[PDB]
Amino acid sequence: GHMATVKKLYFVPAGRCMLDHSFVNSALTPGKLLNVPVWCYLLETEEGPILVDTGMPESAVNNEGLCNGTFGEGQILPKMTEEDRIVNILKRVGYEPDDLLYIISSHLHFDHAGGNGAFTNTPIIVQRTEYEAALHREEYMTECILPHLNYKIIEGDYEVVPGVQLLYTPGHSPGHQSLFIETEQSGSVLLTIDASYTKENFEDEVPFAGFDPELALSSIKRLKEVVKKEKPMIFFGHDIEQEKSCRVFPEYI
Ligand SMILES: [Zn+2]
Ligand SMILES: [Zn+2]
Repeated sequence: GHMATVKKLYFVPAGRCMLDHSFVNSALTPGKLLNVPVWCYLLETEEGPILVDTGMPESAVNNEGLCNGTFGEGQILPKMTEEDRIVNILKRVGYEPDDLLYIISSHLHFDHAGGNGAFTNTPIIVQRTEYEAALHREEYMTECILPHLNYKIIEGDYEVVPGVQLLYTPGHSPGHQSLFIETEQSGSVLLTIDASYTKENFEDEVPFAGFDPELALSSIKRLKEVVKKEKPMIFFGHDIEQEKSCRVFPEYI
């Protein structure tokens, strides 16, 4: 109870998503799709296992056309098989939903909270501003904001357990949050999540898809201050190049 660090941080592939390249660089003219990774993260901690995000909804399985009839039509195409349903991922890894200590929702976009309905008992940690936006903004799916789950609504920065900190990073979505994790093997790790899809969104401040790009920039600024102080390893949300060098399950950091 001694532990200031998490035992293991796993990067867990949870399917993929086609995004128009204008999502990763808002200046690009639409018309080329990128097959970007979708992630969830598994933390093995002294208090129990913690899952960060829950993949895509069952409606996306074998259904690349999910975003027909919406703003995302032809620009967002989920790449999800039956194997990528979060319960299946978890079962292969070694867990059932009720085994988890917490779920952390970085935000409620379909590629992060599609699986939330699987977890009916586990507290789901989500920002108030994200929860309230999800009750109306139309980039949100029904599946991402089911009414009777055990939500643990928080406001701003928050310590989940020792070694697991949430950093409020709104802009990509109204209540987006990133993670700062201290691991036994690696020390300080910053999971930007979608506060930057790619390394150039972060380092070069290349604009990318978001609810409020001005806020997204300030959140990036704030992360840069944390980086200056902590010098962490930094992992981006939907980065095909960085993915190439990521250690992924069963490897951990
Ligand atoms: Zn998102
Ligand atoms: Zn995302």
